Amino acid sequence: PMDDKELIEYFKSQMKEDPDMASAVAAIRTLLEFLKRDKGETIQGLRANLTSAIETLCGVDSSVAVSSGGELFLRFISLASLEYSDYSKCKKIMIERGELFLRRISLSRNKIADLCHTFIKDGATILTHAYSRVVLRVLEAAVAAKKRFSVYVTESQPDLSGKKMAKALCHLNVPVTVVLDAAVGYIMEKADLVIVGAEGVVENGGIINKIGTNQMAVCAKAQNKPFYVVAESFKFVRLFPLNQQDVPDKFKYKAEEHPWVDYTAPSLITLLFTDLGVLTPSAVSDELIKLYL
Amino acid sequence: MEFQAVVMAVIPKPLLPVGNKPLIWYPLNLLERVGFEEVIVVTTRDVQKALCAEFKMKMKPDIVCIPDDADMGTADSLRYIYPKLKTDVLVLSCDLITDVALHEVVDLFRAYDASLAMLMRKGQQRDFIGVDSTGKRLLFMANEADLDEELVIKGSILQKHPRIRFHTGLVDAHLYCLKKYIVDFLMENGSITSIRSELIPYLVRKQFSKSLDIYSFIKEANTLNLAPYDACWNACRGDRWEDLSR
Amino acid sequence: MNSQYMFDYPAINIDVRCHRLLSSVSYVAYNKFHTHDVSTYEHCEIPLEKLRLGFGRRNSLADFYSLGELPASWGPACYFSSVKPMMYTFQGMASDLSRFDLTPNVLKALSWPLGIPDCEIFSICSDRFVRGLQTRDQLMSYILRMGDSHSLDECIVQAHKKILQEARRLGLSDEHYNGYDLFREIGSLVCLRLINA
Amino acid sequence: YDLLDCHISICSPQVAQLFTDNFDYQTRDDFVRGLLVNEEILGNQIHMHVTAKEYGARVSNLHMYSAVCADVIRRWVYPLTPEANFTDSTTQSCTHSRHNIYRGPEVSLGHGSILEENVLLGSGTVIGSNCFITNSVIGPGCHIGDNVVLDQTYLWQGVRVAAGAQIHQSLLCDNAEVKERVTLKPRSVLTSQVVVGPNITLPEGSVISLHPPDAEEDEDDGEFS
Amino acid sequence: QVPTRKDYGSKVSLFSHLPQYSRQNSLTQFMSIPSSVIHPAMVRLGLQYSQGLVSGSNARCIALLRALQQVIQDYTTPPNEELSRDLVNKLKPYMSFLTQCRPLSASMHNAIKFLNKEITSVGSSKREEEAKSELRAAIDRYVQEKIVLAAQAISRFAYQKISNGDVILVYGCSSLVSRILQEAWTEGRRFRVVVVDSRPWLEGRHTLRSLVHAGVPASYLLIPAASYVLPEVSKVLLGAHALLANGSVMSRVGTAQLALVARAHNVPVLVCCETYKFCERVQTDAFVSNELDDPDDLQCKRGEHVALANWQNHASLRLLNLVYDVTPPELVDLVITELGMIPCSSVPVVLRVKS
Repeated sequence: PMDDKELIEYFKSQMKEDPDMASAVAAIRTLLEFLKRDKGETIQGLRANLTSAIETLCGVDSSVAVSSGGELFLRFISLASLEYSDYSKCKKIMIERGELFLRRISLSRNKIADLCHTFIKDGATILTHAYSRVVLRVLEAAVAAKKRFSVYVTESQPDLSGKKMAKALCHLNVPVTVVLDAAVGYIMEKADLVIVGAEGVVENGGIINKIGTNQMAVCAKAQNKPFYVVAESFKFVRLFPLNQQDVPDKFKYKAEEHPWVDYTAPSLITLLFTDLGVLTPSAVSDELIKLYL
Repeated sequence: MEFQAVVMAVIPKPLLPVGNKPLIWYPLNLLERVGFEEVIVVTTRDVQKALCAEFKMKMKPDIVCIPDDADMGTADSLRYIYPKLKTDVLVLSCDLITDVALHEVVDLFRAYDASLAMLMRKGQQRDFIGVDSTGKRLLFMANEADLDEELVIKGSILQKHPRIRFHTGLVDAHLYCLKKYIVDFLMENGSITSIRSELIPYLVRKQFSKSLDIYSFIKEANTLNLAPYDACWNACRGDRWEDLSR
Repeated sequence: MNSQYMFDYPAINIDVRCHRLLSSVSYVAYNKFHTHDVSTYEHCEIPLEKLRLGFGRRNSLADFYSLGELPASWGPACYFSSVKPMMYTFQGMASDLSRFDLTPNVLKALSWPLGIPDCEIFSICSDRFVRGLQTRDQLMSYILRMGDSHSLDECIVQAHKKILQEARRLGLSDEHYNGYDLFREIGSLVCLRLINA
Repeated sequence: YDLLDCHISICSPQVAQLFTDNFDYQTRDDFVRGLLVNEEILGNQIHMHVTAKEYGARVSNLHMYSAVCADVIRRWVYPLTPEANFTDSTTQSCTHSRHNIYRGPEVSLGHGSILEENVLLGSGTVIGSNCFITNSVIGPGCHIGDNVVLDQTYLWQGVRVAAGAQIHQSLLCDNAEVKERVTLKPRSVLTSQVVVGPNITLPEGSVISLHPPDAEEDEDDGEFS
Repeated sequence: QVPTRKDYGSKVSLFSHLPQYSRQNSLTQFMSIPSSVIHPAMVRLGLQYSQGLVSGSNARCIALLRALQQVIQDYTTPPNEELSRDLVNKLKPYMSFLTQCRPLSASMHNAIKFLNKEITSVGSSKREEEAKSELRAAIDRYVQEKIVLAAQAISRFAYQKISNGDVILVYGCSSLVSRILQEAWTEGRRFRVVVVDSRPWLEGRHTLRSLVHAGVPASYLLIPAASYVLPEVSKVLLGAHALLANGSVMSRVGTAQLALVARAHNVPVLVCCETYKFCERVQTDAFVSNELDDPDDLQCKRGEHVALANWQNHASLRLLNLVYDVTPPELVDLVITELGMIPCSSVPVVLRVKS
């Protein structure tokens, strides 16, 4: 069994060896590998060990996606334990189901890109917040379809990931522009639609994202511009922030008051683009309900 | 069945021409004008245990008369007739002529789930009846016979109900709606002899020790009757106007 | 909300005739989400009906239940324990006495905790006792008999309080008893008071 | 039984005539009882009036004092409110705020102190830091230390309270003084010019003054003896 | 046959399709004293509905289910007849009479539907006493798992939304809100509650007294002054008489007004409701479906005169007291059910998974 050093080292190595890998995917793979090497025979003990490893996996890379992946993994093992009832029989089936689950979630970026690239028109002006690989893949798919468009991206001041995405997008010969986080209200009137990533989809259909997303959502609503969000299926989490203060503090801080995360209400979101398809925000809760019945 | 009708009757008292009809006819007519397909009648037997013979000449649909012994009281009659009692009882008296809508009483028995409902006539020895502000629930019942010198009220009664309205001229019509467990308690205790004289005051006193409630309907503009000869003459005078619509 | 899922529910049967010699906890198949949070100790599931789920890796379980809380999972069976394990290196006498049966001063020595002499604790601490799935009922029945309450979490809290009280009564530097393994602590205490008298 | 006696009567000169006829009468209750029992001769009946939307009550003891003070602060005797200044004077002017907080001129509240509700502060009062005053009336010119707690207490003119005091449901008369770290249990009374020494917890019925016999405990610059 | 209750007074033109009765006039004036057409339990329940002795939605549903259990206990199947549909045919006039006494609520409608489905499901081979016992046990289990356990789950769920030192605004009287607040105070949370009331029922005094007896600090004011206290209010916790398939919340008259004013002040809105009050029907306003109470309840004595004393003498004067109103789904943030905390737009989803 892993001893809090093999687990963290495995997580960091998984992230480092594949820099194009989501944090939640790396966490799920680490949990599956931990389940492979257990050397114990009890479903209760396995659940306890997994849920205890969740905290030490969330100690580093405290993003919401890791917690969502851990909750999804716990629900997965509970679902398997319902069906079989012998830890010995259930172990192999959980291992194989985790293998298929990893293979399925590895294609989420491609599915989202294929489903979403049709919403970008010729001559459109996309507005993006920060660096996200899903939006990058969507724009790559749009370019592969011979569409021509412009892109504005904010600098994301706390860590200049906006410039990183601008570089990664100029690498594809896409005409892009970099704007300040305070220039969003100046730029919204030029853009035709807004595409942002998500670090987690909350129960009501809102999103949890980098600190500058709420301003862009509010400005787009004021200017009546569509606001599209791309997020993977494993980012669904049963949390309901009543407001900005209500989101748990373990997601705001640790990568005078510099939160790293804010919450966007579902009323400001037009459509969610997931590997499950194109959804209204109200759909998300439905899915997140069907999992827990 | 919701109610069982019991008529008290213990020339005799029940046979008394009032508008060419006997005294006992009016309560029976009142009962059978509002449902009451069947009625239990207790027959007096002090003069003779054969009054049911000429009772059976009445034109009412169903009559169940039973002879009695030489002497017996109202509660004693009730504990005699228990074996045929199955639900809430509606105890009446033969000497009662009135035109009140009976629902006005039984509604108080229905809506509030009362343990006792009674009827009284407004004015027109004494009995002191204290009711609440709404004039429906009665909180105090007394007579000067057992009232030594002064009317006495418990502090907690006024604590719960800080306004008590007192009446002295009220006339008891002896029309009672009673729960079954009241009869059962009467069965467990043979001390009580008369309903109006001992049972009802006991129930009123037991209101303020799952709990029991007692309600009274005080009618203000209608008819009432009693045993007295002057009351008999008044009933004879009023029946001519009363019997026109009945 | 995954914290409320259970696999087996402990039904509690308390005997008024003999709360110590009788009364038992029986585990039944319960594969559904519970109404309350769940704690896991030695593969045993405790419904946190009277207590609340806690987080962190602080030692001294006394500080978990001093706040009205209880950890999600702790003990030797947990790979990542939240009690900062310690050994209580005195169970050699417990292993030696495990082969001893019930048959003066030793009688009152074994009287604690139940008030009646018993050798069940040595069977608990015996080396040939794997803390598997088949032993949950027996360990939980021992815990339930020990305490005086209808709630299993309150039974755990009362058990640890009794252990701490006896440790301070005999003067064993109570810091060396954090409730990491209640049965190891109680076996050490019973054997030590047997040796003393 | 639901009638509160406001002790207000509309009388006739016949009332004074009856009082001087029966020279032994001493109270209004005596007059009412003697008149109601003597009804067969000199009828002289008494009537009554009931009010429902108006307020009236007389202060007879400390219980009535506290109840009426709470009612007055909570505007139950409108328009006779503290901010109305119905006795026009420069000293007794104040402003009304949320949760029935009445603040006079130059109150100078400290940092971190919280006024919960139903608090009246007199002119020239000084409040320390991290205080907690609730449901209390504080007279003008009072001086209050730091980290104090006042709950349903009344302080008259010149009251000085040291830091760390805990005062609940007690009355402090003119120029009373409380030393460091003193706790006053409910139903406590400190009369004028009374000091209480440090490190003492007065019981739940303490009444102390400078007059030995009438006071339950003779008071001085000390707490015990 | 049961006579038709007569409308009292003149109705508003926009509400001409709704009945409007008087509290003093009852149907039992034209009914036999020993109840024959309808069961005595049903006539008692109708009298205590019309007079207002049972008001709460949960209380009304519980009373109706107890009366139905009493009816089922005394039911005797006729010869050459089957219980499954004879019992439903017998129950239909009882429902009509109860609707005559006072219009049914959503909880009563759902209970009636559930009981009809249960009765229809009774097999023909079942023997009478076993069928009656099964129906009584089903009614008891429904009451338990749809009121008591649901309230416990909702109270547990709402404990996480209540923090220390926050202000909660409640409206009217509802057992669920009072239970949630009392349990939250018992667990250790410290907070204030603001009670908002409205004429003529003035039923906020019930929850005010409950909170005072529980020890929770409380404030009291009428609905028009609500816009004065919302600046200091942190959350608005409401109870719902029904959740509609479009997410709209049907409740007491001032609920949607309070939601709108709270939205104007940027205050989150939570609505607590049990999943058995969810309705498949939809309505976009309070006009198409509502209940008209006794207009004479609007009369109040201000000073020494009642301005609306002889209001029927004026030919062109009408009185209007609604009982319910509809809150649009965009004014509600949470719906707290025994299933958890859900968005206001997930009402049909629950309706899909409960059938």
